[PDB]
Amino acid sequence: MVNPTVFFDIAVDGEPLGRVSFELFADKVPKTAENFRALSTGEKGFGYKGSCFHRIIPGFMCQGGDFTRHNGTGGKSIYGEKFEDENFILKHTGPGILSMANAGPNTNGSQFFICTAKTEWLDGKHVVFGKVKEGMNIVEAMERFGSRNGKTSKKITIADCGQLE
Ligand SMILES: Cc1cccnc1N
Ligand SMILES: Cc1cccnc1N
Repeated sequence: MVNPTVFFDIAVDGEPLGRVSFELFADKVPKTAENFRALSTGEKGFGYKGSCFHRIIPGFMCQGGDFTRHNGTGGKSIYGEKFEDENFILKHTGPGILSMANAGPNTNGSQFFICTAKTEWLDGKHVVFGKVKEGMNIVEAMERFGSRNGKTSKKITIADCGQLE
């Protein structure tokens, strides 16, 4: 009934940086929320722990969740390789929005992005399913290791992750 909360403990070239928590909008996009939740606990036998934010563009977004290819070409959902666009009820309203990366209609896997600006042109194209709850300062710290083309100057990893409460 209460939207679940997940955390990522972030590291920068293996050094602890801090924790980012997310609210997942299970109330609005249950299927998409449950995928991310489960990938964050690792309870299906695979998931985000030890993966990296392979593409970070300051003033746009931090993208991750490619635990099979490590570069934006991989990843898989708890439902199969890909799953449908659940709905587009929620919009890309500003920094902190958590949304699904994809490669076309109905191609959600595990890759996601955290917005660091309003990205309204993505509305109706990417499924928004959560928001940063605590540690937007850590996201901003992460964002500083990105670049215009998205290549990071240090390796930004999810050293640990899971579900809070
Ligand atoms: C999007 C999707 C869902 C289930 C099976 N195949 C697919 N491509
Ligand atoms: C396979 C893939 C590539 C880029 C974004 N999402 C995906 N599921």
